[PDB]
Amino acid sequence: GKGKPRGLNSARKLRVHRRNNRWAENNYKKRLLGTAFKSSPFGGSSHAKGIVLEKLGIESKQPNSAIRKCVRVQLIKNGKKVTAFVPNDGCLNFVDENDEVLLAGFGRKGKAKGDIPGVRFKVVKVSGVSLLALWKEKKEKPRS
Amino acid sequence: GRMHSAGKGISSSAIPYSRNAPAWFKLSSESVIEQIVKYARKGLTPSQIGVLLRDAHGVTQARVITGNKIMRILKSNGLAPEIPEDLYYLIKKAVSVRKHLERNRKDKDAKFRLILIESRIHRLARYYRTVAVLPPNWKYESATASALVN
Amino acid sequence: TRSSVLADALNAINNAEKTGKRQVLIRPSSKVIIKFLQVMQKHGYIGEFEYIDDHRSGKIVVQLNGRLNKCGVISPRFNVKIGDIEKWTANLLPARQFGYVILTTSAGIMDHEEARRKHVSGKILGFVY
Amino acid sequence: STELTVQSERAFQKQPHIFNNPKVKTSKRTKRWYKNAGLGFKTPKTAIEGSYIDKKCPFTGLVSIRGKILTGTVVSTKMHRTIVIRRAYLHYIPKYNRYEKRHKNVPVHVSPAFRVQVGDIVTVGQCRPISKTVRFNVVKVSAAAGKANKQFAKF
Amino acid sequence: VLVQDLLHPTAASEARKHKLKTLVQGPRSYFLDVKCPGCLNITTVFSHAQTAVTCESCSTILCTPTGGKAKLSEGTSFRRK
Amino acid sequence: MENDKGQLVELYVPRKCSATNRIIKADDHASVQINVAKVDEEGRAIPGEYVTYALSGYVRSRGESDDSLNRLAQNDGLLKNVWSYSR
RNA sequence: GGAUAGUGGCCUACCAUGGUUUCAACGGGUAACGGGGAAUAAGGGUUCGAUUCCGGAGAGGGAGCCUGAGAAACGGCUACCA
RNA sequence: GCGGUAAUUCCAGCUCCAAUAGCGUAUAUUAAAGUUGUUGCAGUUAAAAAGCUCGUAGUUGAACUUUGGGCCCGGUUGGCCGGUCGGAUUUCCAACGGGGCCUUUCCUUCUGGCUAACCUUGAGUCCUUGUGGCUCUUGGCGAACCAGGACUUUUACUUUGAAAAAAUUAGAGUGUUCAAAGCAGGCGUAUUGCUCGAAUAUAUUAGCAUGGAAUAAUAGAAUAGGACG
RNA sequence: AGGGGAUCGAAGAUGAUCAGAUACCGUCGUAGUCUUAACCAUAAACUAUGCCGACUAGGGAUCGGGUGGUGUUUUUUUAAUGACCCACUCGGCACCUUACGAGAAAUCAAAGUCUUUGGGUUCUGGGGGGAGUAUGGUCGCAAGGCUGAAACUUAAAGGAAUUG
Ligand SMILES: [Mg+2]
Ligand SMILES: [Mg+2]
Ligand SMILES: [Mg+2]
Ligand SMILES: [Mg+2]
Ligand SMILES: [Mg+2]
Ligand SMILES: [Mg+2]
Ligand SMILES: [Mg+2]
Ligand SMILES: [Mg+2]
Ligand SMILES: [Mg+2]
Ligand SMILES: [Mg+2]
Ligand SMILES: [Mg+2]
Ligand SMILES: [Mg+2]
Ligand SMILES: [Mg+2]
Ligand SMILES: [Mg+2]
Ligand SMILES: [Mg+2]
Ligand SMILES: [Mg+2]
Ligand SMILES: [Mg+2]
Ligand SMILES: [Mg+2]
Ligand SMILES: [Mg+2]
Ligand SMILES: [Mg+2]
Ligand SMILES: [Mg+2]
Ligand SMILES: [Mg+2]
Ligand SMILES: [Mg+2]
Ligand SMILES: [Mg+2]
Ligand SMILES: [Mg+2]
Ligand SMILES: [Mg+2]
Ligand SMILES: [Mg+2]
Ligand SMILES: [Mg+2]
Ligand SMILES: [Mg+2]
Ligand SMILES: [Mg+2]
Ligand SMILES: [Mg+2]
Ligand SMILES: [Zn+2]
Repeated sequence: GKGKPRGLNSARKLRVHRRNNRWAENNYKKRLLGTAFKSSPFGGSSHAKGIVLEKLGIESKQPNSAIRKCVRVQLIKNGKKVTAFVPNDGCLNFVDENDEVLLAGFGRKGKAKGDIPGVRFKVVKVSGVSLLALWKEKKEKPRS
Repeated sequence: GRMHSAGKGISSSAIPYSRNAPAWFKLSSESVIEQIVKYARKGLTPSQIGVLLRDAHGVTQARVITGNKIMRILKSNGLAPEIPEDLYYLIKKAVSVRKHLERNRKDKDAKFRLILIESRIHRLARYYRTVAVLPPNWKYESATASALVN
Repeated sequence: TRSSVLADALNAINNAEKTGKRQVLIRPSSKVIIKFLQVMQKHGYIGEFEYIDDHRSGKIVVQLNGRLNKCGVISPRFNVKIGDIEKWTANLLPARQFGYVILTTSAGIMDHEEARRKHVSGKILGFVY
Repeated sequence: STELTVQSERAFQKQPHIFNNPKVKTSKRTKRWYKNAGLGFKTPKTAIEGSYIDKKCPFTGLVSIRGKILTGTVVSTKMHRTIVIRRAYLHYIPKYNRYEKRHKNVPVHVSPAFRVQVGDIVTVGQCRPISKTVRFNVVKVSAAAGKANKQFAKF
Repeated sequence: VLVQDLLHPTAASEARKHKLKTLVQGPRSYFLDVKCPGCLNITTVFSHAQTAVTCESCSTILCTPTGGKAKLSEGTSFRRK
Repeated sequence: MENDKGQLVELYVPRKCSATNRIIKADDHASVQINVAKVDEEGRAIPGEYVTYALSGYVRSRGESDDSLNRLAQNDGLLKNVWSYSR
């Protein structure tokens, strides 16, 4: 019968054994170890809002050649420092150091996105506006 | 098959369909029930009796010509031993392996063979003691076993 | 060692049919084996069978026609409650129009439609199509 | 458990409100009270014949039996006038459609009208709280020994 | 093969099979009556000895054991039943 | 394979192997139909009259087509001995 | 025996050595109030339930208590900590 | 994967596609996933059989003990007629279930309370030539269950049922103008009221109550300390 | 820790070879190699293939047991034996041919009787790297053994077969 005990009274062994091997599942492990709450820059939160420290041109990975224009951010609920990409041509002229940006994930489940090494996040809003609006024209950056 | 090795061999008696008979055997129930006792009175084991009465005498199987197996017949006449015969012959064996092992500590093969014999003793006994032939808290111990067999 | 005597019966019968034979010798029969072989034969999936008497547990010579695709035993005898017989037949039967799950009720060994008519339930033995 | 002395304790052991007038001369000494618990449990002769007191006895005592009636097999006779029984049962786990062997241990008071040995199946019946743990009282011994005199010597 | 009679097999090919692989198993060993004209009467012997069987009155010999059927001793006769 | 009211639906009832009673289906091109013609008084094989047998490609591949044919024909009476039901 | 509205190691005195556990005790974690239920539609499942109903717990943290049929109450008091 | 000079992926224009009062992104979770596998995975070489045997807990564990036969009773579909002023039941009929008998057959057991049932029959007869049919007390059924005494091997499974909150869910009725909903509403003499509702299902593991006796455990009589009286 | 220490020989030193040559080749030769007492517990400890049971297919060898024969060879006077020959039967170590069947294939009498999915049971795996690393526990004189993560990284890594 190769392995699994087929007897009628083997339930205990059957759940114990399945309870064991669930730990080889990456997601079950992550969710029970609380890796969300423990590790990771966001708390497990959808987004997080930090403050811009420096502005980095990031050198893109092969076989691309480019400069990816990110921002070092210090999460306000954390103090955890995070580098985050600024999408959409321009938009690095939209930020500034000490500006207050709201970052989201990249939609890789952690996991840096493109040719951009190390960057797990992206900017969404600056100074409480949304880069989108600024990038098109729909809104203007607030005074200070 | 063969709990304590990987030998798969099939060897055994093929017991006749005829559950009575031979009809060429005459004698009587009376005849061999004494014949059993007389040998147990000499000290034979029930197996030694069935073997003996199979060759010199005409006893196909004692169980057919008398309504009882050889061990019940011994029991009824008060001939039954303290421990069953198979248990005895296991313990008798382990006793000699041990005595051999004390004389040679360098024989690792004997140590392994001792464990096996003893593990058969321990499972067999556990059954005999479950079914009341051996009292509960009956135990085999090498310290006391060489007196048990002799 | 032999954990289901029904099992080795049904398997050997299936290796007959698969290898194209007309008869099979099964060992060591049983009460459960017989009433299983009866439920098959009374819907026609095997022919006449003969219990032979060794002074041991028995033997059977089954004659089979070849109408039989598969017979098999559900090895833990699960308990079925009267509305889960739907879910058993649905799982292992080729289609709703034929073939039977045969199970063990307190009303005795009987196929699933006889069980549905007599409205008794129980554990599950096997199936035949 | 008990076993003899009857009178060994700092307090006089008696039955409540069962008076024997010393003026009236009696050939039984003490007058003794009892009842039937109900439900069909024979109030055993060792309760009516006995001299023990045990106000926790279901026959000669002040406890009533009501609620659950259970059976378990005696796993411990150690503490005085009380025992622990194991009750096995199989627990159904639906996802695997199978069962697992479980058990509980039920502490229960046993009057010294029963001689309980370990291994005995015993019928037990519910109670007002007798102690911190014991909620049940031993009402019948369905077992005996299981071949005690079949443990004897050779031919 | 592919069809045959398992209920009534030929007595020739049942004769070659192992004693447990026949249709209803039974022994292949027989009993015999032996005589050595020194002695008038006849002991009954199992074909497979183990014990080396001595006759009724005189200690003589009858058969020595083997891995199998016993070799009978020297001048002797036997019937079978 | 009938329908609601009586009507035969589902085209093409297949053949069946004569030894095993198992369906012979379109793509079995190892199957066979052996036509054995009836005879009459003093020789004379009678064209257009047969006793026919159909053996599935399975049986032919397993080497049983010959011995299985003996049993089949002899039981229909066109062989006398050659085949023994016992072994 | 005392205490309770009352059963009970509830508590005390005297006495005993008991009770639980691989059928997982005990301990740890829980970004844990439990339930009715929610999301996902072959079935089997997986995941979730702070939250309109039921039950429980609480009133910054602890403890204590008056009144009273009923509170160890906090839109009651008393004390300590914050 | 596109961008290093004619870029089908960038920045725009035109045009086009999908969804549309909504559409995109992030995070979580579910399906896809038979990548957690009871149903249902895989492990020679892709991840994976412990160097080897022993072995406790655990899981598992051959076959066999009332099988077969005879009769009775009454049910629910369905056939061929319909008798009838869409539905009706008797005779003919198969089929499928239920109950109870007798075959060597505890049905726990006495001690009466009870009787509904015929071995009864006491009269004979409505009526088809009579076992088609039931009223009807005077010898002759126990179990249908009252209640008292005296006792009872333990279980698992399965059946039916009770005890059961509502909202949720499944679902019937009702035209909230549709619908999500709601539990309303629908009828006249709309001048003096009439009237259907406000179902049903699930609700399991445990406990309780009832039927079944296959499957699977358990106990029994061997120093007879057996069973009956 | 004693003994033994012929041989071969981690280390080391040498002669060469090399651009270099800490090596491959030659020389010397410590430990070791053998043994007793005690540790260690690991190998590609491999059939890279758990165990018990059943069933499914042919063939010729062979090892062990047995059975059958007016078999051969052994001479003596026939035997008895022994070795041999032939047939059958158990139980082995394997090969051969088949492929109903299985597989991604290579291949496989199991690696078959598996979407027609349930005989009993133990164990291990869940993309690659991180890494058998860290950490705790535990065993050991030690070398190390058993147990054994995560952060982060990453679109492959990998298996068999084909053609180049
Ligand atoms: Mg792992
Ligand atoms: Mg920096
Ligand atoms: Mg904070
Ligand atoms: Mg075997
Ligand atoms: Mg073993
Ligand atoms: Mg091996
Ligand atoms: Mg005590
Ligand atoms: Mg006290
Ligand atoms: Mg909390
Ligand atoms: Mg919760
Ligand atoms: Mg809640
Ligand atoms: Mg929860
Ligand atoms: Mg919270
Ligand atoms: Mg506050
Ligand atoms: Mg505090
Ligand atoms: Mg307060
Ligand atoms: Mg307030
Ligand atoms: Mg308040
Ligand atoms: Mg251009
Ligand atoms: Mg464009
Ligand atoms: Mg299942
Ligand atoms: Mg897989
Ligand atoms: Mg590998
Ligand atoms: Mg069995
Ligand atoms: Mg009654
Ligand atoms: Mg060197
Ligand atoms: Mg040099
Ligand atoms: Mg070189
Ligand atoms: Mg290893
Ligand atoms: Mg010869
Ligand atoms: Mg790439
Ligand atoms: Zn003699």
